[PDB]
Amino acid sequence: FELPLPEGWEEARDFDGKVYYIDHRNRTTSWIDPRDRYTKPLTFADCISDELPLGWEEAYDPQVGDYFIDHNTKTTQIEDPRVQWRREQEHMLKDYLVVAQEALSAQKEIYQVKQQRLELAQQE
Amino acid sequence: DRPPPYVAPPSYEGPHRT
Repeated sequence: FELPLPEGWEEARDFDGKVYYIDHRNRTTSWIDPRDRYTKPLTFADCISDELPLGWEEAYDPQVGDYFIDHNTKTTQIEDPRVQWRREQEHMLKDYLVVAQEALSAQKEIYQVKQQRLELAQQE
Repeated sequence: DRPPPYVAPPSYEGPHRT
């Protein structure tokens, strides 16, 4: 479907003849189509589309419910592969993060040791 | 080369071709 302009917006033309958008409610103007927020990626890493990738299929079993077929690998599974992707993507980063924290924690420690050790000597 | 400089749209207060 083609979205219509939200309530109380207006198109206008520049001298140039370019289109811009008048938002009367807020007494503002813009080069940006307001419905672009729904139809445009919001980042060079964003995709609006959540299509299953080539070879995957949605399926419904009356006993078991929704499930997914992977024709690439002659496989079926319950879990949305998209969801499991995002999960194990995140789990990858979330512990890649935690090792870096472990690293600094140690290296900060290895120099705190050179001081703390020199300290106990006085206690003699 | 050099790109054309940024142009803002006509400000709200003022005349508009609609």
